[PDB]
Amino acid sequence: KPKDPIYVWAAADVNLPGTGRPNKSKPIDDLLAKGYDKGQKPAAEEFNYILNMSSAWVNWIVNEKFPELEAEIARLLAELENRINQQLAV
Amino acid sequence: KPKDPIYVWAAADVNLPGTGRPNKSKPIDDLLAKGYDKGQKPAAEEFNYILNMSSAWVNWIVNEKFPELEAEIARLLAELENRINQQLAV
Amino acid sequence: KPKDPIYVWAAADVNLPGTGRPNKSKPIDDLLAKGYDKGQKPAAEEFNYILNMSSAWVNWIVNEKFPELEAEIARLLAELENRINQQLAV
Repeated sequence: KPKDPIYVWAAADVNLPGTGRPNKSKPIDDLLAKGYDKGQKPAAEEFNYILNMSSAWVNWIVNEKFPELEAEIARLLAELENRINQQLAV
Repeated sequence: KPKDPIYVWAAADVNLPGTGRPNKSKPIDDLLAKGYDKGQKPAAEEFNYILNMSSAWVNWIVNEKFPELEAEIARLLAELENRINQQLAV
Repeated sequence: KPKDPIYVWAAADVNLPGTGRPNKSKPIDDLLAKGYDKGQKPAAEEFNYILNMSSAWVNWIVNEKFPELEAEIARLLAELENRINQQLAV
């Protein structure tokens, strides 16, 4: 419904001149459980990684899982109807 | 399961008092491809837009897609049963 | 499919080490409808809360809601097939 195609944040993986490191790095699990506090300022890698997570997975849900699922349910119904059709034919 | 309803971030589409410009804007594609670096700094518009997109798509998945998919699933089976039972009665 | 095994951000619910307040808090709807404006100072509370909401709602859908729907589809199809099989056997 929303009028903008889902854009995956930091889709590409590359080195940044500022850091020299990959654009995305996994936050340490301590931070994942805890989060930030006043005074902390995020590192770019963790920010990019989190946004890429939350965008790529929504993209997957919308464009891969569902288009698969409607097709699968339709095919299931069609095959059940077909089987009952051979059963009736006799 | 999550315990609270899913609110949208920056739901409204209005000119901010501080800026006088729309509260949301698409980040430039180049920035999406790589994300922020050490020196680069976030703008308010992009920051709001990312979260708004995430929350809106989460709404569209949860409160819209599954209910209508379930309704379609029920309807398909009902129509198939009706079609079969017509012939069976015949 | 995404390679990331999604994780819940700020999954732990405890007061901040440097501040007695909780690590998460729902932003006032006033801000939710508008979004951060120029010169505002984001607080870790709201960022953590929104990330928690997004991550939890993503993983719930990914890991629970889809298997449930698939199981329901399978059971419905099996039972529907069985009904007509029995009736045609009669």
